[PDB]
Amino acid sequence: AFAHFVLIHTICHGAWIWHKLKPLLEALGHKVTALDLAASGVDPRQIEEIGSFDEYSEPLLTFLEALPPGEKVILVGESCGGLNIAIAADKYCEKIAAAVFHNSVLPDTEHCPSYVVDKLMEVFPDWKDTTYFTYTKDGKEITGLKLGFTLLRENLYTLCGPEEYELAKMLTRKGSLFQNILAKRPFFTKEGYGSIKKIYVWTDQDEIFLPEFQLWQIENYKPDKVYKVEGGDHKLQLTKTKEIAEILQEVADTYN
Repeated sequence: AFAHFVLIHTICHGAWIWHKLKPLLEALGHKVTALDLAASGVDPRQIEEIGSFDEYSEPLLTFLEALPPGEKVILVGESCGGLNIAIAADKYCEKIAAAVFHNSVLPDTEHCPSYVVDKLMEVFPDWKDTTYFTYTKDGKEITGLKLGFTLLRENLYTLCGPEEYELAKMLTRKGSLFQNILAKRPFFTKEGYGSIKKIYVWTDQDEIFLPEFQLWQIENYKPDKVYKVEGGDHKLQLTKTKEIAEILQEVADTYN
């Protein structure tokens, strides 16, 4: 079967991390949309204009709103992208055939929206040469960050080529986890987000979303299906592009 995949990047990244996976999925016959979220990739906004993870998710929400009745997509979110999936699923669950988490955070419905992020910051507290700043938006102080080049090299793009790591130094932009905003956000709902099919893809070789964090998430909120990719790194759509496309073909064949 063929599906319409909507690939969702993580904070500080853009559609560009999917540049190897998107042609591979199209060569299997799939339709693929790779979005730039707010203030991400070549989106015109700067991060200081964005006051929450929900505002950050506007390109994804606008995309789903534009789908005609009856058209369903499979959302694919990497790293912090699981939070965009959860926000989207609480507004457009009828339009989501399934959600695939790719070395991704997996929010739940029983604890606050920041819960899994608070746990990630406990398991991985040192983001090395990453710099931080603050800005004010809608009466709240938001902590912005710019991913450090050594963190990018060693923990996110560990086994990626020098030309792939070069794209990350050139294209990663200022972003935010909006952690304190997620902590006061209304919980994700059981009827929206809780109802969607959730496929969790990961590798135990991920150097930032470590096995203790990812196995903790799998135990916290049981996925419908789990795929473990052997080897690779945190950016599996770059180091294991073929294996991710094979898993996504199986999801397209299982969930519609």
